[PDB]
Amino acid sequence: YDYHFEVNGTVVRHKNKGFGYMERFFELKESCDERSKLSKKQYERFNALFNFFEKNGVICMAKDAGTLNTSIEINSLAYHGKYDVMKKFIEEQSVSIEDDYKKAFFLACLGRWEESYDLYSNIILNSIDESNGCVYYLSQINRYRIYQSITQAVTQFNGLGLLTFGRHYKPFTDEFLARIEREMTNFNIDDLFNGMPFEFQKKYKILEFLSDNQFLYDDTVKLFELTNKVRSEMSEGSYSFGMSSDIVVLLRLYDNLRFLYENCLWSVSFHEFHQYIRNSMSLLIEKAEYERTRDIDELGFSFFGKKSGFFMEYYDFVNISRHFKIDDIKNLERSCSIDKIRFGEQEKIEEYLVGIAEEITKQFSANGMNVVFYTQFISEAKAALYFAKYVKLSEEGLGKIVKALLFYFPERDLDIGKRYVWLERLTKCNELPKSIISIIDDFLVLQAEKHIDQNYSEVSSNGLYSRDYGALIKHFEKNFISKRLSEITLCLTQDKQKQIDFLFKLLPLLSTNAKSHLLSFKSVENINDLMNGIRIGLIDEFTPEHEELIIEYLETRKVNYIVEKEKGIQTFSSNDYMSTFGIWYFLEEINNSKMEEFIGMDDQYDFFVDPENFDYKKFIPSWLKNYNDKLLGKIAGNKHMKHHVIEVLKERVKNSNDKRYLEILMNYFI
Amino acid sequence: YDYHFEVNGTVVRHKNKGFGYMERFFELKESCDERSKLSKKQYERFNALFNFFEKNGVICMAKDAGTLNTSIEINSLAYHGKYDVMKKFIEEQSVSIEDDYKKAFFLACLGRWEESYDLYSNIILNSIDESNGCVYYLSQINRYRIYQSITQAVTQFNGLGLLTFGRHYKPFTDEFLARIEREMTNFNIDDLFNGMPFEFQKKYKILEFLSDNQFLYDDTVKLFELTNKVRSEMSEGSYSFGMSSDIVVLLRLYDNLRFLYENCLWSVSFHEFHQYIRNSMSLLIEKAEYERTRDIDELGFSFFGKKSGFFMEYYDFVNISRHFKIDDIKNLERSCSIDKIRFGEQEKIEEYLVGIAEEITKQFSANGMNVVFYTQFISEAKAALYFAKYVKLSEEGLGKIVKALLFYFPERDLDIGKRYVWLERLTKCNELPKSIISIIDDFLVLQAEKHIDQNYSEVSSNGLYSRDYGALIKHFEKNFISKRLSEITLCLTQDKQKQIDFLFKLLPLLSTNAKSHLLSFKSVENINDLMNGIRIGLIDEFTPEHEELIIEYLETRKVNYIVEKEKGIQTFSSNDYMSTFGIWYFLEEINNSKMEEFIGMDDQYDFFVDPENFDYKKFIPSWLKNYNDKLLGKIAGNKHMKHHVIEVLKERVKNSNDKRYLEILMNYFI
Amino acid sequence: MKTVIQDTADVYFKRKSDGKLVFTAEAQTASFSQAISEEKLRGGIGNKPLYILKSEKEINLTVKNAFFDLEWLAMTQGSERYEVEYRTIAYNPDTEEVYSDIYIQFPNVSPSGEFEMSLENGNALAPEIKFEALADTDTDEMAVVIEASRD
Amino acid sequence: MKTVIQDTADVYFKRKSDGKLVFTAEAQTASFSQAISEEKLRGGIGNKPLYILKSEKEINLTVKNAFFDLEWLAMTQGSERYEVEYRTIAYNPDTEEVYSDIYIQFPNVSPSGEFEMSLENGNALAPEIKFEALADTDTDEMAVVIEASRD
Repeated sequence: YDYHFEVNGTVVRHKNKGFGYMERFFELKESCDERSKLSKKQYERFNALFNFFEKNGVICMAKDAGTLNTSIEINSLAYHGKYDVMKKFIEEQSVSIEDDYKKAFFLACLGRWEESYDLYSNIILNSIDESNGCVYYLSQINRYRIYQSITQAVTQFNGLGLLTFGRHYKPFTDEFLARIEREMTNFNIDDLFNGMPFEFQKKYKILEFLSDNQFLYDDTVKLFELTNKVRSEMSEGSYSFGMSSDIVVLLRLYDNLRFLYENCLWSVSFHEFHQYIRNSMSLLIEKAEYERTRDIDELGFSFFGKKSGFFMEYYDFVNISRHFKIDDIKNLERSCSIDKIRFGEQEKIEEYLVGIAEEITKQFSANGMNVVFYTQFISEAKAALYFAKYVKLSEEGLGKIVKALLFYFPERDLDIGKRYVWLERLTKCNELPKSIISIIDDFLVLQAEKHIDQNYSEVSSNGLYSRDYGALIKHFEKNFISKRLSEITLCLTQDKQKQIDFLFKLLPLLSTNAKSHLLSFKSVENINDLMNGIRIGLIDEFTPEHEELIIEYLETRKVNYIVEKEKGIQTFSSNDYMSTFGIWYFLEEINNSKMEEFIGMDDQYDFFVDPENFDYKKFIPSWLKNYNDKLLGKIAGNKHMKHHVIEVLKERVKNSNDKRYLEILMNYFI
Repeated sequence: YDYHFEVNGTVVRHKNKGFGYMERFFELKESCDERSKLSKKQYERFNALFNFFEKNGVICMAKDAGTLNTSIEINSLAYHGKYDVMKKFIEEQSVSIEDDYKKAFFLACLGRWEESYDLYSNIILNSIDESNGCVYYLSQINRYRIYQSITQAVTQFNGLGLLTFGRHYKPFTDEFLARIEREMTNFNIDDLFNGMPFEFQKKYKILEFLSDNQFLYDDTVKLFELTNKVRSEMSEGSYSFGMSSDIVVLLRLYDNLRFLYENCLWSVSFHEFHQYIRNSMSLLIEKAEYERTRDIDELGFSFFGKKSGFFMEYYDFVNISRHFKIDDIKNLERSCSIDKIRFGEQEKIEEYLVGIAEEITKQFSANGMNVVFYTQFISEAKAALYFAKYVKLSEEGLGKIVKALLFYFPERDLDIGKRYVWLERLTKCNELPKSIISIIDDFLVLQAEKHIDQNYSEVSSNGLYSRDYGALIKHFEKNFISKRLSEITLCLTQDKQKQIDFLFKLLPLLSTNAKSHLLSFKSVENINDLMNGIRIGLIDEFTPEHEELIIEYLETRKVNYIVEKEKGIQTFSSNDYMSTFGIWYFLEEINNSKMEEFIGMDDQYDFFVDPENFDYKKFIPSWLKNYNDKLLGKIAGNKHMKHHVIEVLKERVKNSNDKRYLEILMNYFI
Repeated sequence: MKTVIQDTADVYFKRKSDGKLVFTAEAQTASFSQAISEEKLRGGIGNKPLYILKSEKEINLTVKNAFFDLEWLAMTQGSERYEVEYRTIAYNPDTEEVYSDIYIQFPNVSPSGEFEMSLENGNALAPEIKFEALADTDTDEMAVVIEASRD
Repeated sequence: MKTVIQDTADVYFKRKSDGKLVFTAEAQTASFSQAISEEKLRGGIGNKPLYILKSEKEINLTVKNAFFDLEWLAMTQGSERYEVEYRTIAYNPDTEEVYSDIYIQFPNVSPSGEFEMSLENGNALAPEIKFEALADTDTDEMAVVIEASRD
């Protein structure tokens, strides 16, 4: 505690009162003559210390500090996600007690948790016989951690794995669980550093904090101090010269991250460490958002002109691509214009992003799924594909990723309806070359073939299904005919109702002869058939016969309603069509007057059918998020529906940061 | 670790492999008959055990957990700020050792840091002979903190305090500082639990955390894990049933205060623990705003169809009064609408505000003020009054509270300027009875007696002076001609005239003849006299001779302006009336054409005068904030700039959160 | 009695094709969220048509008490997608008496949890699980709610 | 070498009646905060206002150091204002060459410090000093700027 080492690479004295024993060493560093007056060994010792402080970045003294530009360069293969090279280095005979330590961490990353303990067992017994306790301490810190992970996983398989994974798995042998549940029953990690030799308690105090969990508790509190200052800076609109509070966070984010990966500490696959990465990064990304949108009063241009915007480099991509979940990345989008932020180093991003694609091929193509490795890698894999929609991808690279996401990703963690959503998300920044349409084409053909069994139904978390998969084609392509789909319909005979209606709603991509031949024996006019038939362009204008069915539906819903009201039962149907019909009326698509007989069934039905007498207090403002421009223009003309919609909008925009309400407000109603 | 005790008083099995001894007790709780199957000794033990838990708030097992309405009761007098009654308590005689401890803490709160330590030394020697374990350990834990307080104090009075105060006050004798430095010199707090007996170590493990700083780092990290969640749901529109995550904090918050007060510890007064309360109560009062504003489909209010509305109770006021600096309270005013919040127990509060007030009358009416007490109490004194705007005071409390603020509160921490900002702020949700109109007079006459100093200038940081106090009175009571102020006018002669500023600045308040005295008296030659004269509205127009003065000042500006441009220098005046000059022409007040000659110096000037040849890139969107309801109308009436303004306005409302911009755009421009 | 007040909830889950009830009961967090959204997925249409009222929609769900079962758990030790019923009580602000119970059921559920806690210090159980309500082509889905208060 | 980049600043303090030098050679936080607003004022009578220019206006300051000055610190060891002189430099993004300087003058700054920074451990000094901009009734003050880049 003699000096203090500011995170900016500078040093400042705190408690020293003797000779400036830290001061003089840097004075030698700048002077070249005084290096030569040392003896050769001391000259070697000077270099022995000089090389170290270039690898740890202690640059100069604060009294002569200038424009410091510290480096970050992380080199552990676990970070760089080069899973393939790992299997080659492990398949090799070690040559030193040092080498086995690296392997015990690489084995941990590949999820082969079982053998890791064994080699971790070998190191303890063969580490006693040397002067060099560093390996043996850190041997135990890993050993305990792998134990806890073995306990947590095996329990969670018994608990919820049966319903999550559908069946029962026992990756770990019953004997091993007994042996590990024998060994560590009388071990308390707190005392570990205490019982080591007095020598080990002298030199290596720096490794004290890793023993217990306090190290994340001492760092986590320090971030919480920063996050309070940084937020405070936002609402005050201040200015920060010198070392800004934010760049301190970034250095403390990368500095910590290097220590744990480069010294092969297994702790970095634990939840609490992800917690540090999560808040530490998000705050910075939030800070950039505010910085872009400052108002400027008298000073910034002379100080900060031509904004040095935060560039999200390759070393920033992996961190988001590893530790976040899928909900978490979603939240940032609702609180950042992350599309605008530049994504530099674009060439490098392609390799790692490609790296996930090839691996996902291997694990699920082979019969062997290392279900342990599966847990820690899919969630990393999941976020990677999603976040790609803010980085530019080459054609050939884009061929790999699309080939995998549609085909080999399991149905467990990406449902069918979900699969569309991700594919489209990679259509934003990228066009749709001829190569890509080949892949999505194959997926329609393959899924079409499977949908021949009489019970192979489909689910959705989007209510999308195959119908809009075709839409992504024609929204980009125009003349895609789907030969293979032609041979499907050309050979379909009769009585495959699920196959009938499945490719019914894929009409637009079909061929001319198949169309007519498929218009034969087609689904009659069912109400589901009616709207979905409208969804494919078959039905152009409503006939009274089409309306007759609509009257039937309203009668059914009414008789259900009286039963519901007697029983006091309310519904919220994903196929609720009350709201859809009333809009057709306000735009005169349907002319029959009978609609008014059912006023008072669904609130949103009354909002359109009877605008003159509608109870605007019942208006739920969220409906406007469902309304397209051509309604939002025709909503802005009606006398009955202008005087009131404007007011509720004013309340929410004042009372919420929801920009979408503001967007609806400016352009159309005003 | 055998059991786990939730914050809500519920208890859940954690590590019991044997009999559920906790469970039987709560089974013994409800069974009155089984409570009768015990001997009297055993029955009393249950009574000793039962009386303890109900005071500890433990209720019943989780499995049978019903509607738990946990109580909260803070009884420590210092928390109740009764600084007078304790001033008698310390005079009383000691009875027991526990009583000596209770006095020791009370000494510290009054700023008499000197005698505290000695009695902390006096208790320690007599402690063991009674063989009471606890009373020793906390006596030292309290010592080292009030040690550090002295040490951190003595440097501060030397480093900055001379600038803050202007003299080198010396609260602590030279010799006393010596002994404490000697006694504690090598004191490492870490081992102090590692020192006390094994007999101590087995009973009083639970007091361990107070040794190191892990106690203050332990609690905070949960608030970071508790706060990180709640903002997430706040951006998700989620609803949480049962105990919401925010309710968890409040119990945790009040639990911390009780344990850190009633045991009489001294950590309350440090800066770090104040950090805990700031970010805790911020989250609670933050969360209130989101509940008051959001949408629901049908079942949203069906989930917890009511709320606490963050009903802010008496303790909550006591919390915000101490632990927030003035800057911290402002940060919350921006985001939340604290006006909308209601305040219960509006009578108990009244004692607090008079309590802080009537005490301030003691300190600074007398020549004796404990500088050490001034260090701690003045901050609490600040925030208590500012935040009173939202409470409904009684007539008497408004009497004292207005009385103390103007006459007794020292000038340094609160200049004459910001006094206006507080006394006005104590009217918004109140009125101005005669009894308070009288008091504000008593300041003006006292200030009137002060307008004889030769070098006084009424330094201020908000550009408002006691004339505006009189201007404040008139806006409520327009017809309140002053009585004594008139007399000071009459006795005065032209020879001594510095007061001409104050009287002529106060021309609102004079007798009709006193005004006539001013008429022959006083003069108008310089531009201040124009605007100061205009500041009352006395000058209803500008004769051509008056206009010549306007041009003459302007001629001085150009002759400079070429000089700084020639010298490569740029200046931004403080109260540049040129910006005010530009306002007149567009407001038709001056139609003289000579003012076109003076374009190209001030951007704000240009924006008004020359819409035809005004580039809009040099617009500052913060201008519009300081514009008048009429003035914003007249610009809203123009055709040249309404479109181009509306472009800069739409952009900032989009890319910013400042509500004041949002209301401006909607009301006038739309 | 000073400041807090607490309430209660209750959570049951079930499997279709039989009366099997193998799940938690008491959502401690009980986190519930609802959402609707729109995008440019239909950014261009042939017009002269009508509307879809897509809205995407989504229902997030969370329960954390565990203690699933022993009988049915063990039997399963040897894809209907299950279903969920939700039951809570409602009170009168004027009288604060028990008169109505909320009856809520969801058609489709599909548990999918982040299968790794790995918390550096082992927790006191309570394995929070998040659910997502699937849907099919037929009709209804989402939720069907019933209400008491026939007083 | 890869990424980060920092900068520097420089502070200067002085008291009227003389050039008493006081300064903090660095200012890491160095928060400068300008702010202007208004809530409500005016009696709204007399028809023609003929004016209205209330702008309150306020400037805060922040600096860091461990050096108050050696000599009269000890002299006075055993209210004529505390003026400030902020100085720094500006760089050209096209060339990044040292060509421009920044000169900041404050005539009236008052020390308004929270003399309650009692912290729970012996820290690395960091005696943060915060200031408020003061302006008399007379004229001008707060801010004036001088800059290099003559070339």
